[PDB]
Amino acid sequence: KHKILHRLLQDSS
Amino acid sequence: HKILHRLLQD
Amino acid sequence: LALSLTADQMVSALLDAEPPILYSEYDPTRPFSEASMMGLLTNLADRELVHMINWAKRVPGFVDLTLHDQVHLLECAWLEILMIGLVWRSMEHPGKLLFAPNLLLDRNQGKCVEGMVEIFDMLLATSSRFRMMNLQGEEFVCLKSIILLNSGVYTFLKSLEEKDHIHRVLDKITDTLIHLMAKAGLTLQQQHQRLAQLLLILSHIRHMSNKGMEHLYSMKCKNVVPLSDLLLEMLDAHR
Amino acid sequence: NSLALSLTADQMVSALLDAEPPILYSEYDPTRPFSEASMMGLLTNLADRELVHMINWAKRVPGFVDLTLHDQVHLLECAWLEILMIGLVWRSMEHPGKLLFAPNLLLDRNQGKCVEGMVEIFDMLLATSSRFRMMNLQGEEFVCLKSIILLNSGVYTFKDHIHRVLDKITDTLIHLMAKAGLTLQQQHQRLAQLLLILSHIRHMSNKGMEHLYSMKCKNVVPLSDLLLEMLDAHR
Ligand SMILES: OCC[C@H]1CCCC(=C(c2ccc(O)cc2)c2ccc(O)cc2)C1
Ligand SMILES: OCC[C@H]1CCCC(=C(c2ccc(O)cc2)c2ccc(O)cc2)C1
Repeated sequence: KHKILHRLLQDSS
Repeated sequence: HKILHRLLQD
Repeated sequence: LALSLTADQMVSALLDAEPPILYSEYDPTRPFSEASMMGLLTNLADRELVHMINWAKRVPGFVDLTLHDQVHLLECAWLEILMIGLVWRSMEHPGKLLFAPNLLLDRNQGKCVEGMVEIFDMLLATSSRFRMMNLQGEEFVCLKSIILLNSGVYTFLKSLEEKDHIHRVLDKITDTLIHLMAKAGLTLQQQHQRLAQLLLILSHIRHMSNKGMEHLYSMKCKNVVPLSDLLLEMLDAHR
Repeated sequence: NSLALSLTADQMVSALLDAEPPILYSEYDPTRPFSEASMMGLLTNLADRELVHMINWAKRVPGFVDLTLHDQVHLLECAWLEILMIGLVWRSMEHPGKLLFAPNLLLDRNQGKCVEGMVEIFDMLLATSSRFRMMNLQGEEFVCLKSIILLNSGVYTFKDHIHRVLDKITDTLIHLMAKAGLTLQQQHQRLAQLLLILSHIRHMSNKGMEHLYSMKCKNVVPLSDLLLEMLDAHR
């Protein structure tokens, strides 16, 4: 499923 | 004087 | 008196105060329903509460508190205490919760009650953690006493040497835990690590009690099970 | 094998300090007093922005990176409000009677009454802050506690790696206390005292989560999609 948390964790800086 | 209070006293 | 106790005396006092293991009124011939299972757990919990109240009075330092402070701590901690007791009894029964010796339930039976299986799963996982840790009876009674003294200590509403007294007893129980571990041959490092491991479980027990209390409240509302007079008052204390 | 286990205590402290998220501000509108809608609006907007930085922080907690995405997600979903709350409590330590949500958003309990059913939670938060203050909680101890929440709160609702990292953080907390000059007895007592406070923080998060859901249902504030998702994790 799509989660914003997925994107945030993957693009964490 | 609720139940717990009374039992704690008893 | 509580602060003049040696570690060994603290342990012997707590062990002696242990409540007995109660039986449920489970009739194995009676097919389960949501109502009867909730009925069984409520009936059991209600009888356990009377034993818990008299247990608490034997926890060193507890009777030094005002009656109103005693009432508050038990109101805050009662389900946490039932649950850690439950998790402890279930240690040697993987995949099952031993509510009573004649009432051993698995997660499948938990699904008899809407929304309860999620809580069963958390309890089972805690039991698994205890088993993996090889929790000792002496550590368990310390932990249960910590819950009683800690869980309500920041929701009281002058004195405050009453709270300071509670914190000193709490410290003595920490001293006792470390003593047990040192005696078991753990290094200093291992002692602090285990102490931390044990106290961190109390966060999960708080979590389960919180979720449990909400579930219980929804049961009272839905008129699924009639709660006892004591349980009603203990539940209303969280609202 | 995880790089985190090789870290010394001093290295653990350094890494955690360097990972600290920034202190965010609220809106600069000085209109007072707050309505229930205005207040929940400001808290929600702030929490939403804080959450983004929290993820960056979490990724820099030694050991977190070694976890699968799934496990990282589970821990953050479980612990996010605990983590916001321990941060709040820490920021408020030197402001007795007040909650420093932001440097330009310092609130007392009477302003908690602006929102139905929030003053009870405010009171718990204040009590915790007061506890940290009286214990003279150190920044180094704080970041250890906060990392412990991240790793511990969700760990029973999934393993060995996480527990080894948790053990390393315990070691670090003890090292800090020994370095501060505490006796061995004082060290284990303080460790216990701090870890017991995490149980209260869990309680507050659970109370808060029900309050939020209640606010979602009442449609008092539009919650952000991210917040909706974090909230929805608690079912
Ligand atoms: O319905 C709430 C969730 C449920 C989940 C399992 C543990 C638990 C129990 C429970 C827990 C431990 C125990 O020895 C005896 C009883 C319960 C307590 C009071 C009641 O009126 C009903 C049940 C709460
Ligand atoms: O409404 C729930 C009660 C409230 C009590 C104070 C702490 C808390 C916060 C909160 C806590 C810490 C923080 O830095 C920023 C925000 C909150 C979080 C998300 C929201 O959408 C709204 C608020 C929850």
